[PDB]
Amino acid sequence: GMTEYKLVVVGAGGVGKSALTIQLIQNHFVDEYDPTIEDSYRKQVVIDGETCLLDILDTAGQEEYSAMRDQYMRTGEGFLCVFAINNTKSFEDIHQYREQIKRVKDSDDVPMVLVGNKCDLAARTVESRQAQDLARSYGIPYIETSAKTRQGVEDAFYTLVREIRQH
Amino acid sequence: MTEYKLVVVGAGGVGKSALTIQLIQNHFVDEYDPTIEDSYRKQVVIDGETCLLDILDTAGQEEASAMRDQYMRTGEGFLCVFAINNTKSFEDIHQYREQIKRVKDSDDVPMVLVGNKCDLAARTVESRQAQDLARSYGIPYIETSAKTRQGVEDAFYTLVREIRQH
Amino acid sequence: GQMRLPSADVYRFAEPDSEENIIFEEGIPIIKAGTVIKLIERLTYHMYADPNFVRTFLTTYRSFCKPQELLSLIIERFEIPEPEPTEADRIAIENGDQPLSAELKRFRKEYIQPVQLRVLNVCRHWVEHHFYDFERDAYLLQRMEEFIGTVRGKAMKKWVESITKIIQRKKIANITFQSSPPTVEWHISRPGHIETFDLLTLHPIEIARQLTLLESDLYRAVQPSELVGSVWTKEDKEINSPNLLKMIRHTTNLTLWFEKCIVETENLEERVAVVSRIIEILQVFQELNNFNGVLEVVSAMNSSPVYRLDHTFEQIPSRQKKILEEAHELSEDHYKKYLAKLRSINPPCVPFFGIYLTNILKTEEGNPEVLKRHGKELINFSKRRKVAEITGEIQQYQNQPYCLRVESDIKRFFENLNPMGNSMEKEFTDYLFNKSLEIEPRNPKPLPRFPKKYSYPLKSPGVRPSNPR
Ligand SMILES: N[C@@H](Cc1c[nH]c2ccccc12)C(=O)N1C[C@H]2CN(Cc3c[nH]c4ccc(Cl)cc34)C[C@H]2C1
Ligand SMILES: Nc1nc2c(ncn2[C@@H]2O[C@H](COP(=O)(O)OP(=O)(O)NP(=O)(O)O)[C@@H](O)[C@H]2O)c(=O)[nH]1
Ligand SMILES: [Mg+2]
Ligand code: NA
Repeated sequence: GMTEYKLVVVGAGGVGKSALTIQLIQNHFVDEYDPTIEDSYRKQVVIDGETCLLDILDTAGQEEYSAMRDQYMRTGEGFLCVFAINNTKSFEDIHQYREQIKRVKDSDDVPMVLVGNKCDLAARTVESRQAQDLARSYGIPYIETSAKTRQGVEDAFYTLVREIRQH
Repeated sequence: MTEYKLVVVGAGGVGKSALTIQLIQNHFVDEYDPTIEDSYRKQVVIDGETCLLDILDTAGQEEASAMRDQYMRTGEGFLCVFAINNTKSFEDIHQYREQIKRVKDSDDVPMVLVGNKCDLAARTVESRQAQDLARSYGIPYIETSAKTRQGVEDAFYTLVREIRQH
Repeated sequence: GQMRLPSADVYRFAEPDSEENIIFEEGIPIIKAGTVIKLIERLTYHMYADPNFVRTFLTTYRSFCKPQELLSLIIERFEIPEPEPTEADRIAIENGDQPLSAELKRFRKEYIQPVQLRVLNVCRHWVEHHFYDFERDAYLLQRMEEFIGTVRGKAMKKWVESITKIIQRKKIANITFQSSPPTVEWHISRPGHIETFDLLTLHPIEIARQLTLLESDLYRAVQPSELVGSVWTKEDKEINSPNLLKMIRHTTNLTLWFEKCIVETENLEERVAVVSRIIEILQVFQELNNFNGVLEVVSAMNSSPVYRLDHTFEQIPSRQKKILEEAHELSEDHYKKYLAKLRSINPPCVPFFGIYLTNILKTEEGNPEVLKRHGKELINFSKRRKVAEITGEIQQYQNQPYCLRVESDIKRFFENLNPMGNSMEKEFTDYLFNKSLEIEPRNPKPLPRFPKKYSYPLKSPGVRPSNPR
């Protein structure tokens, strides 16, 4: 029936990456979560009037299992590459994540979006212009999100689905 | 996976904790640290079926004797343990049997009679006397050693089978 | 009627339950949220014991209460005032008779003695299973020793004297089996000839056994203190999660070693023998319930350098293709078949730790620390119970030991494996991928031929064990 999109979240650990998928999938209006629940990572949505199913893989917490990244990444059709706007190193990691995705998928044109995540009130160290310039150099969209207010979360995932649809 | 709630009861020092830790960890505890209340879990395949045992290890010291109803309500089967070199602990068995029956309001509670410390030569309770008591209760009698592991799996897994057929 | 209680002005734990201080989930009650005073009351409740709750609380409380403050609160809980003589007692005393003291005796038997014993059980579990609080704070240990060592009165004496000894033993701080372990198996490399040890010269059965002993020991060493608060992801992870990180780094190193063994075998026929041998090791891992080992192999076979070796996998026997496929399917659909298999096997096993880490992290990140009710902030205890359900599952699989004999030389060989050498991660994984391109170039480039590198027989001895008398 409806199309299912397999999305994969990648990015540095320890800087609030998991808030993106939690806030999407969540009971938007009750701040609660059980990740062990069968299909706490599947969500039926309507994007541009077309109903589809999102299956989201977010292995947050497993970053030290670095030799498993290829296997996890190969499951995906589209990728959210996430950094924290107050952690410059996580931003500098983005290039190697993108290169690894291209190698795993064996393509120079893989659907992906760059996501800058505000995970607390610590001072921002990556300005939006820096991230926009990086996204433009890759030919991909840039979305900023809040880990606390849900701002930008729908935009990040829906933009990625549009990149898949328009591939 | 079916879950089974087992409770180990009996007089102080008969080896309830040693039996439980031998089952859980394959280790024999030499120390005698009196228990207040401890609980353990074990996934194990019994007769081809996987289950999850919750094992409550209870206090045998008489100073805790007014705190038993609360754990007897929750238990689904009971290992009634005495030590074969301690006749008083054998005479204490019937008090546990009667209290369990009163609390659960039932004549038909899954139980196994366990005579522990069977590695020791100097026995004071004969097998025949314990077997007679077990028959009067309608339950099996299994002699065990938490030190050598003799009978330990047999005692616990027999109790699981009696809960399963209850 | 119920027992009367001390005045809440002199004893804080006698305040009535209300939605302003405790909320229960919808046959003992399950707490959704509460003040720290109410949590400690129910942790040490006079009507029932709750050993699960003791484990949950002692595993997770530092997210809402400091260790020094917890000890102060349970000492305050322990110090229960006795009631005054009743009217009937007064009248007996005025007549020179001994009072019956019926209400006092009941309150001692049914309130003070159970609450005090359950406080001591918290202390006992704290020292036995969460001793790191005292290793990290010597003054906390002094206060605990002083509290325990000054409890008076005969009803608690056996447990006070025991807990004192347990503390002293913990300050200065053996397996029996249903059968003998199987005989250690040898192939081309013989005992003591460690210089010849390698993937194809050790016996594949014994490779899987010794890696399983190593990986089981690493799994069993991880304590909950390395997991609660998501500390293995934070800046101090090397301080707070060293056993977890050592375990993950072993898994990563073995995966990379498998990849390196494959792509540095340039001759096609020899590389088929290498891949076939690794799938046989995977078969023994499956037989041993070493799921960490199974996924180490699967991760290597799905890595970018190995996955693309179509000429190699074309020559793998169909049965081995099926073994590898069914191992790969364990991870599909968010590990659906792995989770079902883990919950069905007979331990001992070695779980894959990564799923636990993701579930702990997301539980922590996806639930609030407090619930706001009637203007009060209540500790969200349901969130802590969910974390402790995961750490409890981890602990349950840490109990059962493997009945396998250690071979010290093979163990040392795998402990010292270092496929990356002095190279950094990016340069090493780029090296592996460039080797893959060398040995099986991208179409339409032709497939080259390469000379053999192994001088010994490539035929596997197989993975069914042998048994001489
Ligand atoms: N022709 C069938 C069956 C089949 C052929 N070769 C196989 C080897 C193992 C299991 C199934 C097969 C197919 O599904 N493929 C052919 C290609 C070859 N390539 C094998 C591969 C490399 N690394 C892996 C890790 C795990 C798994 Cl499951 C497989 C691999 C992947 C492609 C898929
Ligand atoms: N020889 C031998 N000693 C045993 C055996 N089981 C227990 N013991 C010893 O007997 C002592 C008491 O064991 P323990 O398990 O603490 O008994 P308990 O019944 O749990 N006591 P409590 O009721 O106070 O908690 C310990 O010294 C223990 O090593 C056994 O099978 N053989
Ligand atoms: Mg005991
Ligand atoms: Na920074």
